[PDB]
Amino acid sequence: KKVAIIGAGVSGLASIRSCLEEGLEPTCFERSDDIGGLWKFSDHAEEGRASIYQSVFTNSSKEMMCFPDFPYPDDFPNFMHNSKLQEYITAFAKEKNLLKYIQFKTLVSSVNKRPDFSVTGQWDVTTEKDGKKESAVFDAVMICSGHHVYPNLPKESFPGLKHFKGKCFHSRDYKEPGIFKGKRVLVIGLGNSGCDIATELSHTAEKVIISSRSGSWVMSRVWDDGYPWDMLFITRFETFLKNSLPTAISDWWYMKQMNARFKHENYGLMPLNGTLRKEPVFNDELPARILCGTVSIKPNVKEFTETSAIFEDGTVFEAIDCVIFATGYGYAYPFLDDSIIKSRNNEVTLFKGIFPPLLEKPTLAVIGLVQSLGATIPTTDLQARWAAKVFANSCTLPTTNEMMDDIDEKMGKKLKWFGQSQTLQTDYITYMDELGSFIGAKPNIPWLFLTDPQLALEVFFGPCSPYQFRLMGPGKWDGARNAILTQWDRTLKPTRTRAVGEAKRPSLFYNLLKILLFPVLLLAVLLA
Amino acid sequence: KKVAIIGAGVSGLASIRSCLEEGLEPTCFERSDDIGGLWKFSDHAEEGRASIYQSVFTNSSKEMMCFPDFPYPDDFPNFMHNSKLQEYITAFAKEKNLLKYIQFKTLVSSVNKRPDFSVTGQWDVTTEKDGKKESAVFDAVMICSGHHVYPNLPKESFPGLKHFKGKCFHSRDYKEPGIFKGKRVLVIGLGNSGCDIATELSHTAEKVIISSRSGSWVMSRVWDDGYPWDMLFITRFETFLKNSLPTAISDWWYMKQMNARFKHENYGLMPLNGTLRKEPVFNDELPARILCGTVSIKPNVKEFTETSAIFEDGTVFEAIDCVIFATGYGYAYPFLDDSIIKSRNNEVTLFKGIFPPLLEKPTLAVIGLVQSLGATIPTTDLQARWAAKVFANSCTLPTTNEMMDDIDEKMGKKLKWFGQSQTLQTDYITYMDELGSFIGAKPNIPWLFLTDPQLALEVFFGPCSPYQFRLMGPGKWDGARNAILTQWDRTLKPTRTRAVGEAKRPSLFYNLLKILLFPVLLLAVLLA
Ligand SMILES: Cc1cc2nc3c(=O)[nH]c(=O)nc-3n(C[C@H](O)[C@H](O)[C@H](O)COP(=O)(O)OP(=O)(O)OC[C@H]3O[C@@H](n4cnc5c(N)ncnc54)[C@H](O)[C@@H]3O)c2cc1C
Ligand SMILES: Cc1cc2nc3c(=O)[nH]c(=O)nc-3n(C[C@H](O)[C@H](O)[C@H](O)COP(=O)(O)OP(=O)(O)OC[C@H]3O[C@@H](n4cnc5c(N)ncnc54)[C@H](O)[C@@H]3O)c2cc1C
Ligand SMILES: NC(=O)c1ccc[n+]([C@@H]2O[C@H](COP(=O)([O-])OP(=O)(O)OC[C@H]3O[C@@H](n4cnc5c(N)ncnc54)[C@H](OP(=O)(O)O)[C@@H]3O)[C@@H](O)[C@H]2O)c1
Ligand SMILES: NC(=O)c1ccc[n+]([C@@H]2O[C@H](COP(=O)([O-])OP(=O)(O)OC[C@H]3O[C@@H](n4cnc5c(N)ncnc54)[C@H](OP(=O)(O)O)[C@@H]3O)[C@@H](O)[C@H]2O)c1
Repeated sequence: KKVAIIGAGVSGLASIRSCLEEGLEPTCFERSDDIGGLWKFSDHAEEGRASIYQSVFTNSSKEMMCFPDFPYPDDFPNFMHNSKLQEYITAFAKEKNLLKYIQFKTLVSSVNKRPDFSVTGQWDVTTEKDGKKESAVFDAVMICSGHHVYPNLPKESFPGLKHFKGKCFHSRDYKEPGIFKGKRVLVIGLGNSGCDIATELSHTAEKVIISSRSGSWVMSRVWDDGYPWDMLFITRFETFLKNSLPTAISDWWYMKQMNARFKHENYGLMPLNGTLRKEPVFNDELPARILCGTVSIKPNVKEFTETSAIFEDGTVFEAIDCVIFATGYGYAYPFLDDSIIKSRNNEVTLFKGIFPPLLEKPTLAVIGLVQSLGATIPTTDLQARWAAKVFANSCTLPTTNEMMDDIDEKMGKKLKWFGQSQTLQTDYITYMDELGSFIGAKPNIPWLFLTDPQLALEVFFGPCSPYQFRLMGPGKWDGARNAILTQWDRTLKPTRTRAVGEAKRPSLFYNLLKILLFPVLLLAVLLA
Repeated sequence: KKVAIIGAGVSGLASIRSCLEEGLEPTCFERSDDIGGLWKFSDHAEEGRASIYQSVFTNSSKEMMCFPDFPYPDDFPNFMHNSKLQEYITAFAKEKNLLKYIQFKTLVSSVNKRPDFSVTGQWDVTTEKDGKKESAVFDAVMICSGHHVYPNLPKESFPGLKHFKGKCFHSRDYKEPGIFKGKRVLVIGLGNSGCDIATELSHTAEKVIISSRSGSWVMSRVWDDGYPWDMLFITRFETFLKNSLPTAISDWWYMKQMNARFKHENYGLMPLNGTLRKEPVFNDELPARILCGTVSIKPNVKEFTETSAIFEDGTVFEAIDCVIFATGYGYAYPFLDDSIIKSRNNEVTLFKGIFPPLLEKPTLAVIGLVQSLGATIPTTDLQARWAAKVFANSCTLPTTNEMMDDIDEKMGKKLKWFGQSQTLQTDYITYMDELGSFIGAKPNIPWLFLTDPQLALEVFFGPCSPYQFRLMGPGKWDGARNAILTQWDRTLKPTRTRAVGEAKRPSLFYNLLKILLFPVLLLAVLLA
């Protein structure tokens, strides 16, 4: 029953609550004095903790990034300031009575198999508190220590950088644009950090450049008809199509969508390989900032000088005041023997990104080491539900090489779809469904068409909103049906503060992507 | 031959150069020590002068807002910082040798018909210089004193405003957002000033609201396929359609376009009367700022309190720190008898916005008192060409009531199209064509379709770029043809700083707006 939970960020909180709903006895160790982890802004980056800049807004929609049984307030904006999310996370801990189970100011310094591990499956958790080390035995462990904390910072990768006389640092340490007024800034990396920092700087800096290896597709929070992108883009029907179409048709369809608003070619953003379903950039400002000549995109940096950067196409950025490395993150687990997670090819091998296979007893779970178009909060809520049930012997894992087979197959899919077997990227609805099956909470679409087809349609054709994953099966929420059916109400409410039109909600009586298909395939193969 | 020119802004400079090309002897009086007028930023609003805030970017494209014979440098951004335009204006004055003819630091204090005006048609121009009045006789006068200087500020229009204890001022005096950090700001007016100031503030203010009577359509610099809006939207063909379609079809087509990117209804921007071809808002940030909950739109203010504003729908904005009136401008001419310009119904009456009819001899011209989707620079270049020719007795006006008839007809059209007979708004290509005819510089589309049909097509179906207005007829430029044919090169060059795609210039072999009409009118009325 005793479960150690490392971290009180979103992953940890999800874990505590899932432990409680399976009658386990959770203890959550948090090295700082607050919950929310990454989402609580602070002026200075702390070691071992993620570090966000002040102007971060969610890039997932509110109706897509709530705990499935706890919607965001009706009046909340669809995309929220970091502080607004912190407020919600805090609300959720309070509501679900999770604070009891958290020991703050306690670092977990090591986690070690018990000497009798093959028969008990217990763990020795060591925790440094006031400078005072301690130790205790737990039946299971949940690692919720995050993967946006240890910067990926290839210093040793750029010829000449040693010589550069200006200030130079990583996305992690960017906070406010104040001190950059009329400065010359180069940003390395066309990620969401890179683009946010570049566009923000572009309002006050003298000149700003983003250097990109591979380019990137760029989407926006404001999508078709001003609806949040993810409520339109992440759909069981849309996933059905991209899953079960000739991959040349599907690859075509994807690139059409991504390149519809503006021609990436003309803006210097066109990805080297546009078929890759890599996580896109979500950034509303960037095209305008580029067209107004406040940001330009260049290829990778070839060489630095004392004062300059020269790019792979020959051009030069003179008199650079500052270089920002917006080059992403790795991940670590300093408190754990490398052999547990990296149990093969010196490479992270986890069943469904969660359970290390080879483990004699399934009593360690990694929560939140998974990236999709979908949001962390709903993803981790599901991960935790499953891990909690595995710990309570209510579910059991498949066999050891059943799991390794799955891992091998997934690494192959990952290379195909993302160009990396080692990425954390996965297809959201697919992943959510796999885990859904394991705990019997995958919504039965057909059973719905047959009883309550209104809901069935909104579930399949509409947003793959978190509510759906606590609709039926154990741990379901009674609010779920109502929540799904009122999701567009909550989306349209806050934005319509001057009522002149009639509010326009999306129609299912629509098929916007089936008029130039099944009708034109109905006058073509109705003639020949 | 002696012509007095009041002001050395864009209108004045256009006037000086047109005077020179008709052999007149221009004298330009400029109250300040520099040219460019409104476009040269300064920290503090000067009396009698326009006043711009620091972050103003052009909302017209470079290939649409150059003097027709002087394109912007190849590398210039399609939309430019105010300082960049100042640089171009300065380049133009230098190149065309206009500085000789400007007396700086000289205010024009009055302009008076000579006592022998009915025979000579001359003018007494009085100018204060060093506190030192002088006076001189001129054959003609060109008024180029602008119409974005005297703020429209309805103080006694808002019940309770006298009592409001917070700071309160007009768009004119907004400059930097620094001092508004975490302040609560209400902005009155959903014009381009209002929206710029609101969105800028929304990055650092605590809360920002825009109050709008009537709402507004909102376009963006980044239009279809990332091309500048005006290069796509302002087209002879497009004007042909909206001119000669049943006005209910055309009104439908206009609203479809404006409401395509996002549903104004849902964002609180929907205009009270969406058929009105009022100048739209050009603003790239606003939808995202609204969707992120940093800006919300409310109806008109009903009542102010000591500390609050209450809106027509009952809601309230508590603890307002600052109210910004972004409520536009009127216009004046303090140096001129009211009877000259307002020569009827105590209402501005000018033939083609330029010549006061009733004037015994046509020796006074107002330059730049005209607004369209088109840009001031090309518009005033044409106005000045005509006025200069009228002054040199190379052209002559129609009869006095021929002109009044035209004014009456125009005021009717204005009420129909804009809901105001008194607006400065007019249809760009129509106006440019009328003036074109008068000086024999209206491009002969048919003659082109017959000789050089490549050019003919780009002139008619492509952007109504300034080049086209000095293509044929007197005062033409030989660079014009080449300029028109390379306009997309100059648009795409600066923005494509990382070459991965193939650059995508637009096709005429396209008709993007002819596939759901001439085909559906080809299976429907191809059956019945
Ligand atoms: C700039 C940025 C924006 C993002 N925006 C979005 C978005 O809009 N939508 C979205 O879904 N996701 C977003 N993400 C992804 C984000 O990572 C997740 O939403 C989520 O916050 C990660 O939560 P976590 O609990 O797994 O990690 P963290 O928040 O990093 O949680 C780790 C916690 O454990 C503690 N801890 C670490 N090590 C130890 C130890 N050894 N002992 C004890 N305690 C420890 C830390 O103090 C922290 O409290 C964003 C990430 C970044 C960087
Ligand atoms: C914020 C803003 C953005 C704009 N953006 C655009 C745009 O992108 N594109 C566009 O086409 N238009 C734009 N406009 C419209 C703009 O008005 C024109 O581009 C143009 O600047 C107008 O020039 P002007 O010569 O008529 O008047 P002004 O620029 O006001 O110049 C008038 C000159 O007359 C002088 N003057 C006035 N009275 C006297 C006197 N008695 N004696 C001597 N001198 C006098 C003043 O010192 C000044 O130098 C914008 C306007 C604003 C406010
Ligand atoms: N909510 C928000 O608005 C928001 C804001 C910021 C971040 N986030 C989230 O946090 C996560 C991390 O984003 P991030 O920008 O910090 O990291 P990221 O998504 O991993 O981006 C890293 C960027 O730098 C490039 N890069 C990596 N190593 C490089 C090297 N050695 N040389 C040159 N370029 C290199 C990568 O390009 P390749 O693809 O070519 O490697 C990529 O463009 C994302 O999921 C993001 O969505 C969210
Ligand atoms: N290049 C740029 O980016 C840029 C930036 C700013 C301005 N400009 C240009 O400068 C010009 C002026 O723009 P602007 O915003 O200053 O002024 P404006 O275009 O005249 O707009 C004024 C706004 O305030 C409203 N208003 C006027 N009187 C009011 C009252 N008594 N109560 C409530 N509302 C009232 C108007 O309402 P109605 O709509 O109901 O009349 C309108 O929404 C335009 O040509 C504009 O394009 C350009």
